[PDB]
Amino acid sequence: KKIFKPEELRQALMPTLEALYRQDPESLPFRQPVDPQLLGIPDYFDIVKSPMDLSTIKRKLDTGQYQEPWQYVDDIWLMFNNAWLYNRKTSRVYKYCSKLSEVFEQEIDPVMQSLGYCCGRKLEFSPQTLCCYGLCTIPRDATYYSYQNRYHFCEKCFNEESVSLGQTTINKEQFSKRKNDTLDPELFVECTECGRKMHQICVLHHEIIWPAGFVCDGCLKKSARTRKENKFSAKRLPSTRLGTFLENRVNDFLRRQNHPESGEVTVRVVHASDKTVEVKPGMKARFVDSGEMAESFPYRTKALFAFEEIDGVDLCFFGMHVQEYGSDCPPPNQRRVYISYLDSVHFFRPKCLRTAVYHEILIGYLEYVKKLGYTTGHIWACPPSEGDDYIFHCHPPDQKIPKPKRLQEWFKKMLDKAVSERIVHDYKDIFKQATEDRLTSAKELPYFEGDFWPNVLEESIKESGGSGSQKLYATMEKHKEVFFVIRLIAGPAANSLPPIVDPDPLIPCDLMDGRDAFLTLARDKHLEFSSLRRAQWSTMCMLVELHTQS
Ligand SMILES: C/C=C/C(=O)SCCNC(=O)CCNC(=O)[C@@H](O)C(C)(C)COP(=O)(O)OP(=O)(O)OC[C@H]1O[C@@H](n2cnc3c(N)ncnc32)[C@H](O)[C@@H]1OP(=O)(O)O
Ligand SMILES: [Zn+2]
Ligand SMILES: [Zn+2]
Ligand SMILES: [Zn+2]
Ligand SMILES: [Zn+2]
Repeated sequence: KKIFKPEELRQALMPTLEALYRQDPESLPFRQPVDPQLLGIPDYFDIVKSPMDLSTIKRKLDTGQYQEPWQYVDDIWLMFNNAWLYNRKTSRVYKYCSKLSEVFEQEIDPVMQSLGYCCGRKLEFSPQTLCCYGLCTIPRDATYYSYQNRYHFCEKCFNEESVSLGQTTINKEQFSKRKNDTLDPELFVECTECGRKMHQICVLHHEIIWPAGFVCDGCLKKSARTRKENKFSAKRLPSTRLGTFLENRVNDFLRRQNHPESGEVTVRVVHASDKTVEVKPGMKARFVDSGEMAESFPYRTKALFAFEEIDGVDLCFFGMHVQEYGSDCPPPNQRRVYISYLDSVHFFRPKCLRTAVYHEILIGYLEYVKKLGYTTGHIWACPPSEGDDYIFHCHPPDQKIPKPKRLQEWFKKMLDKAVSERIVHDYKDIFKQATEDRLTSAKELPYFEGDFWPNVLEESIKESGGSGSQKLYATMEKHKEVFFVIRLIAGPAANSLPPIVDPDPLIPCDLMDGRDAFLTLARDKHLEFSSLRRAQWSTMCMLVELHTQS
């Protein structure tokens, strides 16, 4: 419907082109088509297959060759990328190009908005971090070697003449040499009325939620219409006793604070299933085969998430998975909870209450399981490894990751509040707790899925040639600050408790059975949590998936 008259485009866009022209000397290298012979650059057309320059763009603009402004934008960016491709990162033309692109970004955005568009930005997704086979990492722009887009090797790892994969043998000549410089553009959706192309993420159009098609805000307002209601919301996910309890605690806290521009928080439990952790081969040979320790321990895993409405749209800002070992579970795991992992995306409003809200969620959770008859909570204060994510794929680059001391103090501050509220009786590091329990053997340590202690015990038994317990106190002392043991129910009352009965039903949801599936989904579908807009999109997609798979 909306056809842009060539004078309309010229009038609107020419000032953005002049802005580049008037950059001296930066503009000069880009004003005329590259003559490779005259400049003395022979291989230019071996690399650059679609040459572009300011004159060519000016001409297309003067002669009405563009039907819509993104075509102008694409040519501008082609010119820039041609120069960034051909010239060295350290060169003159490269840095000049970079300067022009900055001028362009600033110029183009408000112009495109004047023409009825979401924005004028050039948007591309973050490059994924590439592993090796033999646990190292390949960074962005570093040359590397790959086979079947599956087996990749860092350049140093490669030069040492046939590779083993899995176990078949592949000559080095069969590998691709390439740079990790590939970035996927953001996708557009077309307004079904005016025909304008908008960033799908800018407008948050999801085809399942609005199957009749995308209609831009401009077109809606002209006829005083509004979008059909999004029924795939966080609020409409099924309620649980636990979720309700946590969200009530949070919102009651927020109401007491009465900070300006506070929003309601929604907490939902999205997975609950029964699982078992098996004792690993070292500990099994040592204690299971002689009948001193159970071969495996049953637990219930749960996943829960907190959401806030920001700018009218759902935003998932906190996630946590827990392991719950009930009253039927054998010692040493009986009546214990362990936090598998928690994660957050730092967009909560108001900022000044963010930490407080996370603490309320954790304190609430401890309070809840205490009420059910769980006696003891367990936390391993372990920051994610460099450039890894616990739950949310691709964090904002300006969200800092706490180092261990800061994270330890954060847990201590939470627990101190829990103690002052008479929820937590007390808490101790693992070394002090073992001392208090008069622990003598490794078989007496709680044994959790994915935890530090099962792995270090394997290593210890093998290193010592058969002892599980020799250096155990020394190992606990050495790592003590990182391991919290939290007494919810103390003393004689902990010995005569009734069975634990959880009133909430099981909740099958394969997507949220541990962290891996949602990380995989997010990676495969470009669901990043790296900016407010991308997190809002990713939340919207996550919620559709949660609503439709169940
Ligand atoms: C076995 C499994 C165990 C676990 O999962 S334990 C939990 C581990 N999880 C994670 O760490 C997941 C990712 N982290 C989170 O989501 C974590 O934030 C989190 C989920 C705590 C939440 O942390 P908070 O936002 O409540 O607090 P932080 O310590 O992250 O940040 C507070 C503060 O410290 C600053 N900070 C944080 N790190 C640093 C550094 N490094 N240097 C300097 N300053 C720093 C940060 O910028 C902030 O500054 P201001 O708001 O501007 O005052
Ligand atoms: Zn946009
Ligand atoms: Zn390597
Ligand atoms: Zn429209
Ligand atoms: Zn404030």
